[PDB]
Amino acid sequence: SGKLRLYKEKLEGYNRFYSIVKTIKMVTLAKYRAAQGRIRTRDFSLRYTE
Amino acid sequence: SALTMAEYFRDVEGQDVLLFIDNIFRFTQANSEVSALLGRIPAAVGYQPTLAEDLGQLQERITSTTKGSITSVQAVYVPADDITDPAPATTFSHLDATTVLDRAVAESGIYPAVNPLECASRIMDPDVIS
Repeated sequence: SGKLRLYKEKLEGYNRFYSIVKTIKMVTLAKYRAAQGRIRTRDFSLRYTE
Repeated sequence: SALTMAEYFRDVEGQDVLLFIDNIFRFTQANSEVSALLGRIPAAVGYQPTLAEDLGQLQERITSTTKGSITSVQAVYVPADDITDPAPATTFSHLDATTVLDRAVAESGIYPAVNPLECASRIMDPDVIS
């Protein structure tokens, strides 16, 4: 039946959306994991700039 | 009636004939309308229980034999764009080339509104075509 499959298609789209968004999280986490280093090495360059 | 005329041209005249039918679904729809008054319990969706057999007898007559050839082009109506419906589905196994049209394609300005991902052909084999 089309009405039932309308929901199935709608839920099919949400599934791919979750996968793509989860892929986005993987990318950002890698960038954040490598950008976390600055937290260690900051707060000392700008001393006489103050 | 028309199929009988084509059969005569195929057999007696030994000619290659074209047979256009529009719409073959109405043949099924009409039999469903009378099915209720013939004392037959409706099947799923609400078609007659003899949907598959009645269509098969007609379809098998529409074929090319050793005497002649019939190139048949039949238009099938998919009610409410539901290709899971018993009538459209029952007609898929009785064809050599299916052209599935989609409303979304037409709404985008593409004509003919063919969905190539859903169409199929029997001669799509290297042995037959180049």
